[PDB]
Amino acid sequence: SAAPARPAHPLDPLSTAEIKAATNTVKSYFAGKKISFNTVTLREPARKAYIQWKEQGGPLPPRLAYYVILEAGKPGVKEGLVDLASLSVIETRALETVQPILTVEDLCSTEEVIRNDPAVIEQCVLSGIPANEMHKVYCDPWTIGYDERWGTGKRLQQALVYYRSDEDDSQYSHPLDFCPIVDTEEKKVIFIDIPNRRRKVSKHKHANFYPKHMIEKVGAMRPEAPPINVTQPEGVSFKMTGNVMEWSNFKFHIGFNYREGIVLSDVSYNDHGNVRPIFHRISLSEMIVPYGSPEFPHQRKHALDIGEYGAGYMTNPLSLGCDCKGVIHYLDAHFSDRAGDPITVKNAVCIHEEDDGLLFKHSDFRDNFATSLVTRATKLVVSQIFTAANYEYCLYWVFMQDGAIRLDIRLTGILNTYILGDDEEAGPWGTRVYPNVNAHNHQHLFSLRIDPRIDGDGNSAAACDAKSSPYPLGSPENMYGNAFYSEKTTFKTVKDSLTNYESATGRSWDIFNPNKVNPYSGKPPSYKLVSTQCPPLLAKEGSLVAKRAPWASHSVNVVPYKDNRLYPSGDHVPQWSGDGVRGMREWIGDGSENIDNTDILFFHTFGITHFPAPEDFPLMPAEPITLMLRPRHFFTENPGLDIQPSYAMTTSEAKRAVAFEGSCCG
Amino acid sequence: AAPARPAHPLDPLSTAEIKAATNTVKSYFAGKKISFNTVTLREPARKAYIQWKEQGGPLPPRLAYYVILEAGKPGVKEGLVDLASLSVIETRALETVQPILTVEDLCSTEEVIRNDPAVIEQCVLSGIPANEMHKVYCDPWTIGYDERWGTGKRLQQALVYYRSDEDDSQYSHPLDFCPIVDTEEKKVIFIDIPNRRRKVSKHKHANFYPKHMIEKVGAMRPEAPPINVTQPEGVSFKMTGNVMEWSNFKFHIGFNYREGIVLSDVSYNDHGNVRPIFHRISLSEMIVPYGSPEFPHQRKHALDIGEYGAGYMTNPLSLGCDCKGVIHYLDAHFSDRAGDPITVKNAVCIHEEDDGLLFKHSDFRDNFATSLVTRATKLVVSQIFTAANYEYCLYWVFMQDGAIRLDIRLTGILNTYILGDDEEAGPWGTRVYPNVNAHNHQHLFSLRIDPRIDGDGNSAAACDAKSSPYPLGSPENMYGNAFYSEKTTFKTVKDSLTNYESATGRSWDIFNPNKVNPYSGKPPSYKLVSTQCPPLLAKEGSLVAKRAPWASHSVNVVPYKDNRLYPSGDHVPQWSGDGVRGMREWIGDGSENIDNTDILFFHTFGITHFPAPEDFPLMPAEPITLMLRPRHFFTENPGLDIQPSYAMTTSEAKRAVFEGSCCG
Ligand SMILES: [Co+2]
Ligand SMILES: [Co+2]
Repeated sequence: SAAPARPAHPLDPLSTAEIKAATNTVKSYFAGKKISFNTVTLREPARKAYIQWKEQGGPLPPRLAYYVILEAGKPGVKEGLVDLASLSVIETRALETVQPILTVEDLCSTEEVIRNDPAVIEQCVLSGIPANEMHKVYCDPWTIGYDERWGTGKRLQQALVYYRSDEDDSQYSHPLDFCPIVDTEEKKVIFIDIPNRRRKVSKHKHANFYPKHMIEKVGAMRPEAPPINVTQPEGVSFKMTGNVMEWSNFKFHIGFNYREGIVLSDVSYNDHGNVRPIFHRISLSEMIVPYGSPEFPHQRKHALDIGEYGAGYMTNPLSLGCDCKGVIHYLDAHFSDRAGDPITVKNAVCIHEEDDGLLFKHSDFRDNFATSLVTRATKLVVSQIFTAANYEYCLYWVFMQDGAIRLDIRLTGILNTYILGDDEEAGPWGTRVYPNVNAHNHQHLFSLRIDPRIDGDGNSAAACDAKSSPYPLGSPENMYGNAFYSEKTTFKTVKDSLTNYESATGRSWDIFNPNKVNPYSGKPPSYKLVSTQCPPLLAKEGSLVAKRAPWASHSVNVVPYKDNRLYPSGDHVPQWSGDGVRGMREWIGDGSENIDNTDILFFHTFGITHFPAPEDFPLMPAEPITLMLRPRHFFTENPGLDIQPSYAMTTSEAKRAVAFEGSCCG
Repeated sequence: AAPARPAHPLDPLSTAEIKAATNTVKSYFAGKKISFNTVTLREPARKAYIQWKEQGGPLPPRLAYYVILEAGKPGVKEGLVDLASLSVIETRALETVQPILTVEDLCSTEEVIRNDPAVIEQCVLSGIPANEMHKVYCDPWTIGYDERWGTGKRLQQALVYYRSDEDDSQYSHPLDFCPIVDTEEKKVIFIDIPNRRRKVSKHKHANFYPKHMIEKVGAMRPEAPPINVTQPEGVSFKMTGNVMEWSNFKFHIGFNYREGIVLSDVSYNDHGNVRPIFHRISLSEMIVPYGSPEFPHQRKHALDIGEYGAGYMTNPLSLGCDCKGVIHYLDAHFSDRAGDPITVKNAVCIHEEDDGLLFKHSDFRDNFATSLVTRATKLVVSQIFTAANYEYCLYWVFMQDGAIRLDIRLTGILNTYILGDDEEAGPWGTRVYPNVNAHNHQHLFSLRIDPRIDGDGNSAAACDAKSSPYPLGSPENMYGNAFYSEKTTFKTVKDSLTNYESATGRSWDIFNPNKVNPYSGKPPSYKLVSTQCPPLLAKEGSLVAKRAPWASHSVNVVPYKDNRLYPSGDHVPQWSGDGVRGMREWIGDGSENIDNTDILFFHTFGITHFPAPEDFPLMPAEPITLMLRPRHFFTENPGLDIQPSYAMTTSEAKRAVFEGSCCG
């Protein structure tokens, strides 16, 4: 065989050899044409085919690569599939009216283009920067997002322009007032948005943050603190076999791609020999970061970072014991560059276990707590950190010893900033965080995609709302007015599922298997989503934000499963106006399809609303986001009780250590 | 002849001061048979403390508050002792209240019920022979409130259970009936017996020690390889008595019988400018209302802080089990009924822990070679207390961005009641094991903040995210994306009575309207970021809502006055909830000014618990958290002078290794 070796596991990411085999296949299919590679990634097996292979002795699913290419002089993109075993293109089509994810190469070209463009140079000079100082001009290359002057007819970026007095400066204290529009493929500026009110470059010092800058600003650094050292002298408790993790009865596959970053698959829990599925797949599937200044051209700040840049493409190499402290297992990521050659991000994913405080404790007051049992918790963390120009997103998938799974996010990095004139008011749409610096209001919203398989196939979802009894105070049914219950609304059709978090009921959502019954409680096994960082989408209905991110206007969206329903703002996000039946809008359809007791997909919108303050500048302290999926009625008792306690003494042990009798303590 | 004065006016009473106070009170009431219920610091007046600390003012008097009972007299007496003069300076009799139930008060009840003929008869009817009363247990609760007796007797209710062996966890085997006990007479006065009898479960106990687990599931997991934490050069915090200094914070760590940990006089040293933040912060009350309407379960709504005391209930933490790493402990001291000091060793744990990343940024232009990373450390001041079945693990956390957070972990055992073989537990509870009904309930807490944000004269506000009122396609909001934060400053008490609202992602600011941040133009603040804010589910006019007037709003802001600590009143057990006391008194008619003055901010937070079998027989920790974050307090990130874990500038990276981007 001329073909690449098969992977250890059908969900493993393409290897570097597979990537090059796929791009050689595609270049040969398009021989004589000038093409460049935008995406070369695993096309995961169909859900049915994977489960049949894994659990039913079924066929080996074909090993497939999905590609996206551009061709010089042709609009839009072509996409397709390569069958790796046969080195052949098996599906292909041209999409002339979309634009694809912006890769690191696509973006890294823009600053050159603007520094050399005569119209940009003229605007720099009008803004107070001499023409021979263009090396001091920088830009963060953004997708244009959407601009109704061009649609998808050209592939465009917008350059958010800044100035550095010295290369070691943090540029964000010195935005310029104007916004060049760049044709990515022609490498040319095609327009510059210039405000009606000109604001020249700030004359203030840069707002810097390295130690040499801090010594100048505040006089000295704090002395190094005494260390806190973490060691695991007998190694770790988890076991990896390729990308497959085993830890504390969990087993799952750790995948990775250019767009979602980490993808956790085939998640099960070994309940005393009974290996019980939980999720087929869980990942972040899209984001949107909509800014809240209505002034032109700031409507074009609403990056969909996952679909427009890629949480894999943006991911940082983590080594070593700075980002991830302790004893660490790393994974690398592999992509294609534009030439079709593999590229590697070393140490893209960090895996480790950490102390997580107490798992459970109880002591008996009767012998003054001599009867006591204490068990400490350990958590497993699978992490990446990606950089979207100014911001850093730190992602932590956390498994815990009560069977819960949590996603923790920490936001850090730098505020997006725009220039503020000397006498200009930033509010109500932003904050003056430093002289002449306006940090606009914004949200950070994420779409968690869960493909559940709670205790096996055939699942449903529900909203669970705490409610007082409807019977009044002083009735026979509620004499003292204290009765309350959980109202469970099972979603029958897609439209039923379109629901928001509600503080008035402390709403949670269940994902459950209606085919099974817990023998104690009589309720179906479930994982419960406990999530309260669930902002409303503030942009209004019919806005460009709401149209491009149809998923973001509800906290929960549940649709039928179909293969290839990954990305809820569509497969090719940049420059889509938000008009059309694609992504989540397609999957919702008329709202009528069944989602009760079937294969479903559960997409959860969560995140934060950010009103900047000076504490966030020039570099932002981490701000946390979290959500939890908790087993409820899944087990018949606390699943962690077979973990050896940290301390345990029974009543009979404590007695030995020292009419009817009362309490020992009486 | 007086006790030594303490190092600091807010230090808790020493054992010597406790005994000096109870000797003074016994001499004042000479010839009378009295018992001690509470003997605790009466903290200095806020004005007197601040004057002493900051203005060279008078040393405040060192005072003890006491509560006593007298044999044959109703209610309590309470008063103050001036320690320097060994004299009672204030005293009064309150004949129609009942006070906190101490460990001694509660320790007695199981003896009483085991020996009571009517209880023995009910045990026999329930399937337990009369000569097996040593296998009958009860958790002694306050009666909470029962309209048959008011405050006219001091009462407990006994939640009764059965153990087949003393090492069992009893909660799989509740009995069906509820004795009512006169605490001071040590007698059963009544037994609530259900119309439907349910005899004791015949199932095995639902046990959780390793010997039980080996029998149940065959084997324990092997010991996991260790994770070891060491600080070979010591810790970065410094204590001087109860005064903590860490990462520019300075504060006093106090403790009492009722609130447990009390953090006082909290400041941040902003590059030599020592800026107040809070005068006092603590948990001031709780309520844990159950949601079964059936009699007598309406009496399960413990106000654990006011009825038992988070100090009285607190565990000795000794252990590198409860608190892992390099730990500083504090002891707690109280009085017993005889007036002798008692000690709980290792009541408070103090330590620092890694807390992940503080901040990071890298420049894509040189593929992240330009990078700065700084790791975070947190300071944790913790206690764990046991309220019979439940464990409450409390963690006050200071962080290096200037934020303060309170983290709680709930663990221990569900309250359980018996369920008949054919009885449905829902909708008010869950069958978590055969014949075991775990009723629905909430756990609610009242955080009390006495702020001094950047000094004296503070206000509070609700902050609501809102879309612009201008429509999509208007000149003012062409693309429909505009949004802002609507700040509603509370002018009078009534304005402050507000709930968390998911629809606006509501936060609350506590701010100083006399000052202005020179960059943003906004007042310095600490913002309460808190979303675990349940509605009170019990109806208006219910026992629960009347006894916990603070619990029906997420936020209550009132004027400061001295001695406004406890929002369900000073003597909680057996109060019906009728009357103008506690938070109801402090709210008054709602009209008093709370803008730019001395205020108190009481925040209700917690969870609503629908039990599931995972919670049984022993519950995995369930988290609750809230944060108070500086916003417009500093002019830049305050942590930037912490040494990075890693830093490389662009010029350094170039050395190590018009033009475009380096990576182009
Ligand atoms: Co932000
Ligand atoms: Co509970």
